[PDB]
Amino acid sequence: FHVKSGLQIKKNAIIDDYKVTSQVLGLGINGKVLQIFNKRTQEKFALKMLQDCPKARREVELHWRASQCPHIVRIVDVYENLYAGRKCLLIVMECLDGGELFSRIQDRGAFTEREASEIMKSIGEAIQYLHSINIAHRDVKPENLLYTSKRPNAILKLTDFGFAKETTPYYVAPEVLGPEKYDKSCDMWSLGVIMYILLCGYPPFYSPGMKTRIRMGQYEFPNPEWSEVSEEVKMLIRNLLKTEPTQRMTITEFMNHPWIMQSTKVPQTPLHTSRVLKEDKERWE
Amino acid sequence: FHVKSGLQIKKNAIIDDYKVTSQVLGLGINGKVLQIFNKRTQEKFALKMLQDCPKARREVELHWRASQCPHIVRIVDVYENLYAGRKCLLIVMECLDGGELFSRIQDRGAFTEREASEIMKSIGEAIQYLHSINIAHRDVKPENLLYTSKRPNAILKLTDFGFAKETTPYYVAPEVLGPEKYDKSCDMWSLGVIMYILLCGYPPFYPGMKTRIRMGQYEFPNPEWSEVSEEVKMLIRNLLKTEPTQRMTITEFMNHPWIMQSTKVPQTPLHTSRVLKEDKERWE
Amino acid sequence: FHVKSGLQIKKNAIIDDYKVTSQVLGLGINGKVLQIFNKRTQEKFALKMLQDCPKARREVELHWRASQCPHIVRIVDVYENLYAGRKCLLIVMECLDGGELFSRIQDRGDQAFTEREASEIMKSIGEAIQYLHSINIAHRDVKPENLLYTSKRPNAILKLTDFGFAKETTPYYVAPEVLGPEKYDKSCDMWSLGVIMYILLCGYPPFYSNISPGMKTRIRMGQYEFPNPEWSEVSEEVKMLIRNLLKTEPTQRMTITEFMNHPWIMQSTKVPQTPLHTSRVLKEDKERWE
Amino acid sequence: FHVKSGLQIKKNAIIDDYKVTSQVLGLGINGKVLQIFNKRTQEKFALKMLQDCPKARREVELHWRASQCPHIVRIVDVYENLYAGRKCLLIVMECLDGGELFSRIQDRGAFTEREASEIMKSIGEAIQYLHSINIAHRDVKPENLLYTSKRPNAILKLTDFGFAKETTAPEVLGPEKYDKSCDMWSLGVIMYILLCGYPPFYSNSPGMKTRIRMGQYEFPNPEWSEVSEEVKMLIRNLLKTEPTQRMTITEFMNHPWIMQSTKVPQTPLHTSRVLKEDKERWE
Ligand SMILES: O=C1NCCc2[nH]c(-c3ccnc(-c4cnc5ccccc5c4)c3)cc21
Ligand SMILES: O=C1NCCc2[nH]c(-c3ccnc(-c4cnc5ccccc5c4)c3)cc21
Ligand SMILES: O=C1NCCc2[nH]c(-c3ccnc(-c4cnc5ccccc5c4)c3)cc21
Ligand SMILES: O=C1NCCc2[nH]c(-c3ccnc(-c4cnc5ccccc5c4)c3)cc21
Repeated sequence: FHVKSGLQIKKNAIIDDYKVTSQVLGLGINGKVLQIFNKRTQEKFALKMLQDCPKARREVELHWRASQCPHIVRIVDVYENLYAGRKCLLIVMECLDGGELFSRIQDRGAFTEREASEIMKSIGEAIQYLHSINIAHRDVKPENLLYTSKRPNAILKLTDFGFAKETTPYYVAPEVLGPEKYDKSCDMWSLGVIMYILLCGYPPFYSPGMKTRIRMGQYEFPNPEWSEVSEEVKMLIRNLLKTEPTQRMTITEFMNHPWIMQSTKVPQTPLHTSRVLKEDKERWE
Repeated sequence: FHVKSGLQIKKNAIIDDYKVTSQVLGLGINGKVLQIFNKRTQEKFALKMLQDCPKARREVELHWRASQCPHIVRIVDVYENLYAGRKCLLIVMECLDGGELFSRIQDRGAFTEREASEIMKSIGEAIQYLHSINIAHRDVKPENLLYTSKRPNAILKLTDFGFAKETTPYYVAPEVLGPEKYDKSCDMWSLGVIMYILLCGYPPFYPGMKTRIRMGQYEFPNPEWSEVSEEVKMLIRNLLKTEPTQRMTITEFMNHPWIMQSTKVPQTPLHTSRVLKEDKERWE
Repeated sequence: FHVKSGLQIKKNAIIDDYKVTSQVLGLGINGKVLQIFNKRTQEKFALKMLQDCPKARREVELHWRASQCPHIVRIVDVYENLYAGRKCLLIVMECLDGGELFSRIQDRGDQAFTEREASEIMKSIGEAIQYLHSINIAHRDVKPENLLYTSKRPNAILKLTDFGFAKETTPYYVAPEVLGPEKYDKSCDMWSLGVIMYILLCGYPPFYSNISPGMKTRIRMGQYEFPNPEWSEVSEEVKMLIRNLLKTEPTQRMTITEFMNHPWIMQSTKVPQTPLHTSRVLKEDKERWE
Repeated sequence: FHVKSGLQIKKNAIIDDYKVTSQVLGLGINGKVLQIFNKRTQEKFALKMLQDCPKARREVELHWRASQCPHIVRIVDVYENLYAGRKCLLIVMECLDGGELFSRIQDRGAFTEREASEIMKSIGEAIQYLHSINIAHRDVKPENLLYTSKRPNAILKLTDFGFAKETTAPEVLGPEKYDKSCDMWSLGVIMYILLCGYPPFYSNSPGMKTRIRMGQYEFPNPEWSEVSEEVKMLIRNLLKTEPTQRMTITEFMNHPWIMQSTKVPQTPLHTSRVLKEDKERWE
């Protein structure tokens, strides 16, 4: 019997409990994230500021639901305050000072196929949890993937529920148990894009003729970066980047794929990612 | 960085915390106001009783938002209780035992043009705050303006949000930033009517009244108005324009020299004080 | 920086510029195609006659857009004229006197038809569909009659014609479904390509006649085979490609990019030279081809 | 009897006639502006690229109509081409290499009240023309006001019809909402910056939005202590929050400060320096 507690929204002023600096820690889809300190404990936290409305209510509601998952940024507290005579949802979440995923990769001098498999598996776990509770994230990108600390055993966590949406006898088919459109399969594409970048350092879709190469599904595995990468992985990427949403692999199929399943039986082959990523600081702004 | 706390609705029975008398302190647009006492502190407060629904919810919501302003009656607590098996919003607000604005004026024996200016400025300040946070009051009248105490330095406060309504790159015109009808300019009219009564003791508008209002037929008759500067008459004339869009905005009003420099306004005495008691009859 | 010129509709009488014969060169979905000659140059061209309306305007518009592609019949000029007191779009296009695709196949004996050549043909049909899809146009009528050769000379280019059914189909991490709706218009060309590929390898269609209201059900069921003796030489790789274009569920069907990347199309010149029965089965079956 | 020719859209490829560089000359509301060169004449021009649709058709249409006015950027040619298999309106316009209005002001070391009057008059004239032919511009901002050359006698020109809209006793001759009066506000904002170097409505961000709807601004010293009460009164009247209280363009062109530009005091303003001294919060 597992129940977890529901969301108690605090109504007292947030400045009673926290010291709010104005150091920006990130730009969210609807409001920026600031660095704040626990007044009593001195410890550091992140504050996202949203203006109260049905949209912001849903973000909080959906994020709270997924907050239990180990690979999703944990919500510490939610405040409802008045700011310049308007209502406000203020979300306090744990501090992910390990920085973005591709910043950590970019800081070495090498990255291996087996580590890429381990990263992908933990992103997968987050998506898997979300989907299993009928939430599509709809905005899985490089900027939303942060580490808890700089210490080498930090956990990778997913952030930002600004685009998240809800997706809704005993031999009965999955279609007959509630409608459900393509919301979910759209995370599966992101997973493919991220996997591609993780293995070579650049996106599969490049520099108005980009928009058509995406709908056509025109990309490659060019050398020298991809010449070591096993055909097994190329085949998995090919299957996540299918232009037709229903041809795309589901998250359960993905977590069961042997390349993800047995992360520790994947070849230790080195990739170019680490260098290609810093060598291309320009067109990454 | 200023945040103020949001509204925490108390769910426990109000009678746990307050002794509720049935002495009526006023009749609100939707429910009367009763005198109550803080059980623990003995101190006196006012309780407004509303039946829960979308209308009442909005009154509380809007009033809470404006409650920060010094010139608007402060909400102490909001209770949600069951009363005769129906849901209830009960609002506890500070006790304004200084009485109504025109009751205080009516009790001397004289009132000056400078004091009228100081009164108008504090009412102005209330409207200015409301408008700046996009709320129109829509019911600014004599009964809704009360004083905190009888002590001569009491603050004047605005009450009753029963009619209040919400009114909705960086060089773009005010019309292109959200629609907005005449909700606000309707306060500006009340301001004119109150200013008029403050300066002479009677209203500018006396079934043929209904047409004198839409026509804009009123005067500044003697002897009351013969002392009153042309500058003030001109301000009143501009608040009482029948065409809403011709009317002065609250920012223009607060910037008007007669309001701006209250203390540079002539000390000339008005008839208000006497005309007001001398006319107790047609004020019921 | 590649811009191409837009369409200038000529308003003067077409008969100022061309001699119009009434030799029919083909029947289009909405109006026949006639043989015409450039008055000044003596050279031969084809004229398609459409009656002006939103439908005909779209045909011209879409065809013009696709006209750039090397494997789509080139539009030379468009006239807007009055014919019997009604408005008219007259389209002048290059002359494809090499004839239909299956007419050329049907005319050999001397060096038979090979699997490698079928691969080269399929690749050039694919290139036309690929271009169309990439500019968001579905052709929706890719059949044998719409595939013609520029000349009889053995190095002639194969070209696709007839836009009478053509229809328009509408940061860096965004899914293809979130960039505009789009139904099954395109995947429907992919089926044609499968049917054409099948005929190209054996000389008959995968879906038959007889009963013949029972052909309609064998199509929706997906009942067809690779019978012998024709298919016994054909590699399993090709059969697998056809199986995948002829899927009855449109979404299961291969996209044009996957098709152009398939090794059998990609490396046309690495495809076995194995001879097919197509050439003979095609003339041997002149009857039920009318 | 004055007729002017209508718009002939060229259908041939634009690269037949022009060499198209990819040096960006500005960012428009719907598509950027590029530097291009006349292949035969060698002369320089600006190319705005729009994707064909009803929106773009209207921009071209309305811009062409206003292109006659001396204070509106002149359209040279309009091409309709295929670009990556989609239709395109390409607009070729005269090259305004004098730069933006506030860049020219920012480059001296002084600006006078009389010159601000002359600038405001020429902006006024463009608006006046537009309004008289029933077109509201709806996007009169600093970035849309450019000079023809660097030469000190260059003409100031208004650009970008991406927001322009057609606007159809004076009330009984056709409806018409507040489209026009919204240009009148822009004129006030521009005039305000022209006289002191900063906008009337500040940064400090969500409380700016309310200061605009409230109409809270000032004429603070030291910048405004020299500026005549007559001008402050004109600005006050263009910045009225109520659109119908706002001055019309005809009243504006007839105001003595605009009418007699050359009878306006030569008093120097701080604009020139306040503008470079504040390069930061202007990005
Ligand atoms: O929801 C969001 N919107 C988009 C970006 C974002 N970052 C965060 C976030 C949350 C917790 N911690 C951080 C954070 C803390 N410290 C950092 C140090 C150095 C780099 C990045 C950091 C991010 C960011 C939340 C969101
Ligand atoms: O919201 C309202 N609607 C209209 C009636 C009203 N009275 C009040 C009010 C609020 C606080 N104090 C009082 C009050 C207290 N003591 C008094 C003594 C004598 C006369 C009037 C008094 C009013 C009235 C609020 C409202
Ligand atoms: O749009 C169309 N509708 C379907 C039939 C068709 N044929 C053509 C066409 C176009 C250009 N040339 C020809 C043509 C020319 N010369 C020929 C000589 C001998 C046989 C066939 C020929 C076809 C046909 C266009 C269309
Ligand atoms: O319609 C528009 N949208 C907003 C930006 C813009 N710039 C232009 C434009 C038009 C003509 N010339 C220029 C131009 C040319 N050369 C320049 C050199 C240096 C600075 C600015 C320049 C502007 C810009 C048009 C538009």
